[PDB]
Parts: sequence; C-alpha cells; structure tokens
Amino acid sequence: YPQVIVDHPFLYLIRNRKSGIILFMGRVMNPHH
Amino acid sequence: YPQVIVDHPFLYLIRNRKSGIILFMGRVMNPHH
Amino acid sequence: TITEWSVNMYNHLRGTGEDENILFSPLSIALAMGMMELGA
Amino acid sequence: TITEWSVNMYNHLRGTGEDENILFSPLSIALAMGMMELGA
Amino acid sequence: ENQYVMKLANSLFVQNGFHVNEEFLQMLKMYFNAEVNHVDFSQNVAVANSINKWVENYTNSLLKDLVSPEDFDGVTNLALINAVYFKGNWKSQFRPENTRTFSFTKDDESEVQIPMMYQQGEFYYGEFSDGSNEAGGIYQVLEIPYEGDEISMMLALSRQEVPLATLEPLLKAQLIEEWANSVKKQKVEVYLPRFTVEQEIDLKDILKALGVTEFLSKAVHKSCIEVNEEGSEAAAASGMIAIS
Amino acid sequence: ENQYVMKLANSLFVQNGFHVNEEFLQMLKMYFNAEVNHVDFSQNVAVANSINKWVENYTNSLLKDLVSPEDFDGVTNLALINAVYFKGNWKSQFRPENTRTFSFTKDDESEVQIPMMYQQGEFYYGEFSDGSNEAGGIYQVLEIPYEGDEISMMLALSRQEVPLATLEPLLKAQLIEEWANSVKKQKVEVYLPRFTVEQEIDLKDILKALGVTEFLSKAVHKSCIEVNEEGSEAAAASGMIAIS
Repeated sequence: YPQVIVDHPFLYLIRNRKSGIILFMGRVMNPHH
Repeated sequence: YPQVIVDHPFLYLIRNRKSGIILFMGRVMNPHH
Repeated sequence: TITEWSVNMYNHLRGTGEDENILFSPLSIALAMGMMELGA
Repeated sequence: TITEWSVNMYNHLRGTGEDENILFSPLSIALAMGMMELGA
Repeated sequence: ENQYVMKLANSLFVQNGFHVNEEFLQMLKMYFNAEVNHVDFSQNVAVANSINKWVENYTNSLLKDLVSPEDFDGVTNLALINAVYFKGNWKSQFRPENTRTFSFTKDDESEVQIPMMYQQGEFYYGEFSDGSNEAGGIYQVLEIPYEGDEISMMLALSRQEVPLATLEPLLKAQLIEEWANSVKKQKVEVYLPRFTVEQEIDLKDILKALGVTEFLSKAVHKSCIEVNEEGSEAAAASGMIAIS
Repeated sequence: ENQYVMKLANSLFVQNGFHVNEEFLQMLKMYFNAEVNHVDFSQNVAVANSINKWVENYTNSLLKDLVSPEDFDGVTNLALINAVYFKGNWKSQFRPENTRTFSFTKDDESEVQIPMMYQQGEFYYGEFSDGSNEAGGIYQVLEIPYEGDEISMMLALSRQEVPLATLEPLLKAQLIEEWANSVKKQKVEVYLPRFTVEQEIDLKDILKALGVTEFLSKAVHKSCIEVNEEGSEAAAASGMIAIS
C-alpha cells in the first residue's frame, strides 16, 4: 500500500488527460485558510 | 392583426440576436417530407 | 464578414438553377475554416 | 508550447523569493492572449 | 442561455504515425476545444465509420453520413471536422391541435399538401418595401424566438403571386440588420408549416468560388433541421479532408 | 464530460462611440464566443462594477474583484476578459468523517494545524528518481480524477526532510508527460488536506518577462480553488486592458 501523506508543501495540476491542457496550476506552501 | 400564412416559398434564418451570428440558413422551396 | 459572407454562399447554392431547398450552417463552416486557417 | 509555456510562469511566480502559495490558470491566460492576438 | 440546447464541438483526425506541429495541437485543443483522435486513413471504410460515428454522435444522429470512404484516399493525413447541433423550444409553441392540412404552392406553380401549424402569438413582425410596389410592394418578416431569449427564426416572405426569387437578389448583410432593427413585437397570427429538410453541400469548390485559395483533397458540409409544433432541432457538420 | 462542470466564456468591453475592425468582432464572437458589450471607460468605478459583476458572474462568485478602477484610465478603449470555472467531484471522494487535524509543516520548518482528508482509494500513483538518491531519492505523484473521466489533480510530492523547491527546478513540460505515462492506477492510501487558496498575479510584466512584446495599459489575472471532501471548485479570470 503506497502511503502518500501530503502533510507538507507540494505543487499541483488540475489538468485534463485526454487532451493534456492545464486548467489550474500552482503549489501549496501554506494549507491554511 | 397582421396575418402571415407561409403557405408558399420562403427563406429562413435560425440566428442569435444578442450576438448576430447565423446558425442555420436556407430557403424552403418544397415543404414536403 | 460574418453575415455578408454567409449571404454569399446562400447566393451561390441558388445559382445552380434547381429551385430546390437549400440549408447550411455558417457557424459550422466558419468554425471549420477557422481551425483550417490555424496552420495549413 | 502549451505546458512548457505554463511551466514557465510557474517558474516565474516562485523566483520572487516569497515561499508562498501560487495559483494560476494557463487555459484562461492562453485564451486571453488568443483574442488579444486576433488583431491588436 | 441554458433554456435551450446549442452544444458545439470540434475534433481532428490524423494518421497515427504522422506527426504535426505540436504548437497547433494545443492551439486547436484550447481555442477550438478540438478532440485530437488518431486513426488510419488507409482503411477507407474503417475511417468513415469512425468519423461518421463521431458526427453521428455530436449532432444527436441527425447527420448519419457526413464523410464517405470516397472523400478519403491513400494521401489523407488529416481531416478537420465540426458539428453544430441546435435544439430549442418555441417561446410560444404552436398547438398540434390547430395543425390542419393546407396547400403549399411552390413558386413552381406546383402543389403540395402539407401539415400547417397555426397559432396567434407575440412575434417580431415587419413589412418592407420591394422593387415593385403595385399591391403595396411589401414582403413580410417574422421572427420567432425560442425559449432562451437567444435564438430566433427569421422568415422573409413574399406574396403568393410573387416568387421568393424576386426577393432573393435584395438579400444583403445590412438587409438582415434592418430585419432586426424594425421587426416590432406585435400580436400576429402565424401559419407556418411542419417541415424537416436536410441538404448536402460540397464545400471545396464553393470555398474556391467564394475566395479561400489557400491543399485540401476535399470538403464536405451537411445539415438538417426539423421544424414543428414543439420547437426545432437542427444540426450540421463540416469535413475538411487534408492531403498533407 | 457532462459528469462535471467546466463552463467557459469570453467577452469584450469597449467605449460606446469607439468603433473597431468589424472583421474582428465576429472573429471573436465566433471563435472565442465573445460577448461584445459597450461601456463607458471614463466612469472608472462604473466600469469596474460592470466587469466585476461579469466575471463575478461566470465564475460563480469565487472571483469578486477582478479588474479595478485603477486598471482603467481616460485612454481605455477596450478590455479583453476571460473567465474559467471548474467544478467536479472526486471520482472517489473522501469521507468528512475520516478528516482529522494533522500538522502541516511548511518547508519553512513552521507549523500549521489543519483539517486532513483521508481515504483508501484507486489512484494513478507514481514514484520518480531525484537529484540525490540517498533515502531512495524518489518523490511521489498522485493523480486523482474527478467524476467525468476527463479532469485530474496531479500532485508532485517530496519527503518532509526535503523542500518542494529541490523538486521545482526539475519541472519541465516533458516531466509532466512522463507523469501521465507512468502513473499506474493502484490502491494507494492518500492523506490530502482540505484547503482553499486564491492568488492574484499581475500579467503585463510576466508576459513581457516571458516573451510577448506586441500596447495594453495593464493586465490582470486572478484565480482560486477550494479543495475538500466532495470534490473541487476552482475559477479564474484574466483582464487585458487596452489603451488603443
């Protein structure tokens, strides 16, 4: 069972597969809010 | 009361107002089908 | 040239002679030539 | 230059120094420059 | 604009091993929201079904035969396709109970029995002067909007004793603007017929016989509409078959 | 693709008396499905509300303040605006009952208490090698798709003892392609946090500091997303304010 606890900084990509266009992109330094 | 009996040949426009782009266009010579 | 353009095809499809129905979609053809003119 | 392009802005918004969150929409900016490059 | 249905969509078909400007794919992908699908244009029949099953899928199956095995060939690498599909409801729909046979007389002086739709409603109405003003040289115009106050159907109608061809030469872009800058909403009594027609133009040449000189090894347009009591359901699709 | 929500839309704002290439309006109108609205850019506050009320309308009100009275001025004739709005549901959503506070440790070695989402699900998982392979120099990657099998959220994650900045320089377009050419769907146990963040970039300069040299008197980008148990709701909007 791979375990992936994103309890610390990461970058992301809300993107579409079939086409490969990126909708939203960025990184999360502070998860607070 | 204007009376408009389209009982004979006419041309038409399925078009959008606000924008003015034409979707479908043509004329009806034979209404049969 | 939006509508004046589509009022030319209409003016073409009736020059054939056959007083028959004619129906097209300017929006669709205009969209095909658009891609078509994206790099070809 | 789709994704390599958007992986450059991302590479810009973090060169400022401030290790703070950053969020953009390549699709939206790419769409604005598109119109923008339609005649201006 | 969510009161009716305009669903629109593009795509691209290209030989599998064939590569093309990547800074054109997203280009399409983003701007034209294209669906870049890889096929094998060598398989004539196989690719037609493909594309047909596509357009026959984004137009609710009103256009079953868009491209044909004949539109393809061995050099076909690409194939641009678009499919427009309209579906709305008369803001003020006819009653299927006021529909009675009437005799549509084609400009051909021929006759055609037909189902006639009737209703007294609020429509954008307008009369305009024509070449000869004998019997008040004025042809009518009716604009019937669909549910979403966004789409309308404009009729350019003449007198029975006068062809639609004596009114066609007047047609111009600014004649259509004057259409919607004068059609005042009144209480007109319309008599439109229930009808469904589908044409099948052949672009390529009309494009050339229209301007575009910049090469496709074919082009195919097709579309049908089905007017009637409830509203209207139309669709179209265009196919640009490239040779390189 | 009707299993989620991607609703997209463009528009144009221009001085009322100001005229511009007509063979550019339909251009927009057709290709970018733009909404050509006439305003009075002299009325600083009045035009901002306008545009704000627009973007604040095509993004479900997640972006209330796009353009400002300050972005305008007396020479503002045009103003291009786009608004992207995403809204989907995790194909396999978290349980709000497995959400427990956890301590997110920023690369800053700082601490932040936070609501942690938990679930054991089928996700596209992938580990990749990095500069230093001491403790198996491999950072993780998780791809969670939304309901319509069309959109996904890709995570590029490192080890707590290593910053996200030691992984940022590796980022490249072909690194993202290798993301989705290796992420095999397994049975991973994820721990993502509930979070909502909104940034406000300032284009103009980044465009220049990126390439575009061809003039706008400003540019404004803004966007927010709200991750959580159910799914995700994000939106954006960009404003190209032209001076001529």
